[PDB]
Amino acid sequence: GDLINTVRGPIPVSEAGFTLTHEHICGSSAGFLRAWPEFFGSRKALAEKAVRGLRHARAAGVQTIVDVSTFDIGRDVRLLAEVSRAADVHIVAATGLWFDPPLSMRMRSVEELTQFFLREIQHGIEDTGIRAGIIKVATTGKATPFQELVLKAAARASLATGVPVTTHTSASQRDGEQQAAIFESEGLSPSRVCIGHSDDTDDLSYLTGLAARGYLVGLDRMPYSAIGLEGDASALALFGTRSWQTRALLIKALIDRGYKDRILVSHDWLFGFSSYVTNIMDVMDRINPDGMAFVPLRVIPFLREKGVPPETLAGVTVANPARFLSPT
Ligand SMILES: CCOP(=O)(OCC)Oc1ccc(OC)cc1
Ligand SMILES: [Co+2]
Ligand SMILES: [Fe+2]
Repeated sequence: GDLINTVRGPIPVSEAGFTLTHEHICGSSAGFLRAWPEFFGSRKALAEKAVRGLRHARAAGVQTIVDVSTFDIGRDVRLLAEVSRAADVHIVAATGLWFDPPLSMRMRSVEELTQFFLREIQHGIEDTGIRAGIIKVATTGKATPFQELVLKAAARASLATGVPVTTHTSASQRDGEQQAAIFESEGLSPSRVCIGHSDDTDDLSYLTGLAARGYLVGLDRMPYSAIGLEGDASALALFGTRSWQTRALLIKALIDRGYKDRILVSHDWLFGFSSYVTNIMDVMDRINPDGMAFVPLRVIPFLREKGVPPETLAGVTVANPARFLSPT
């Protein structure tokens, strides 16, 4: 009955199945894939890599990914539709703004940003008719003045459409608390919101405080670890020095504290990555050759072997994303 928009059109919520709620086909910048496709070898090479990766995920049981690339992450919805079709994996596209908005966005009011998010949800992205099914926002510490506007615009767009909001945080700085305060100031329900990158911290006081208020807690960087690459400063800064098992333990922790229905799990993976240092994709591909199959192949069995019931693991990977993505 309930439906969600994907880059291939509407699908029943019940067909979303096992869903990775924070992912990227390509982490880039607005206009960049059009201006400089050779950065990625070629657009064709990038697509082929993405198709191989999504087929691998699919083989491991993933049926849907939420590509949370916004305009300023250089989201290319035609690319998403091409790879979704070829790999037979659903892709939900995003509106919103990450932390690299250009001046044409940064100069905008809350009202104007709301119109833009609404356009991408209700009308379509660019000239494609593909509708966003999620709204992505970001802070990296205390919100900038502009980021405050973005979070308010995200709340308003969500209220008008029922589409959920998902966030990038600096989890070590506990951004989720201010994000929550801003969302609530606009009257947005916490159940419409996922506070992302929350597995970047082991601060369970912070995480359970959010979960208790009804927020979804995005444990979405599972394979991120620069353990063994301490010589690579850019890898250390991005990936951290905590193991995937450490990250995965937070899923169990929240389940053990009663919060199984408030957890979303993902990788924050990608198949191309131009917004960071050159060759970062090769480093990442070495850290996690499994890509977006890492959660089903490593994390879910790890949790099972720690005694998490199959029903609970299905609730986390199927029921929670379905409830979150269903327009409400
Ligand atoms: C690794 C994925 O997370 P990120 O927010 O990218 C979204 C596509 O990563 C960053 C990208 C650029 C940065 O510049 C300082 C920092 C993080
Ligand atoms: Co992010
Ligand atoms: Fe991301």
